[PDB]
Amino acid sequence: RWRQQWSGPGTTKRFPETVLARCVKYTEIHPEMRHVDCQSVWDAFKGAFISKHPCDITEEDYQPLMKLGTQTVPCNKILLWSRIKDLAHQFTQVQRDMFTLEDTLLGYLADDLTWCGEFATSKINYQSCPDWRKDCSNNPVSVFWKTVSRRFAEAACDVVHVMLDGSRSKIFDKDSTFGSVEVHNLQPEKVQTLEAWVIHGGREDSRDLCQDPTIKELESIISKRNIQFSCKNIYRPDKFLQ
Repeated sequence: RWRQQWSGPGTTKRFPETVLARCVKYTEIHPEMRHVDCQSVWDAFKGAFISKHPCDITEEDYQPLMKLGTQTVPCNKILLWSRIKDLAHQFTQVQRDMFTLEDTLLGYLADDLTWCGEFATSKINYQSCPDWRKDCSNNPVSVFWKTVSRRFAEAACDVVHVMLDGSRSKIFDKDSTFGSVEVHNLQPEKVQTLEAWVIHGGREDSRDLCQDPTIKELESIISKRNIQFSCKNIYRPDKFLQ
């Protein structure tokens, strides 16, 4: 017909199968979400982006999926992260009472996947999906992750932790979901402290990264939002205390 070709990779192959299997396994190992009808949430997920131009997806498109995947997690044991998902998921795996976004149903469903649809048809596009900088920044994956990260940050309370990679050029990057969505959606009425865990890395060059200019910038941001800021250098990543 008039198919749109994009500069980014297509939908992950076996995407419906993978999403349904992930939902099954999650409801298995997370009994607090056993009330979930997985076929219905997959229907909501696919209805979010099917038969819609991939560059005009909005948060409301994902609203039905957000309701079937509502998950009130203990708000005082939320672990945010940025650019160190390996170590963050290791921590939540060895200290199984704390949650990352990927430990919730929707994050576990969509983690490491790619998906988009077509405007003229109702089939999932497996050939290409929009590139964020070359095609369009608001696509099914972008809108989904922004929406879910906003709702996950808004649900946090008491002391909220964030894991950060100290080996990055920008330990705190404004152009990340944590910097562009999560820090701005922590509720001052529920959160009193954001605690950064700056994980150390780089064979040599291990000083006090809590004095890094990006950490001071994050501190001023969270302070202007009337939330206390906490920062702790982590020199070697011993989850073997845990």
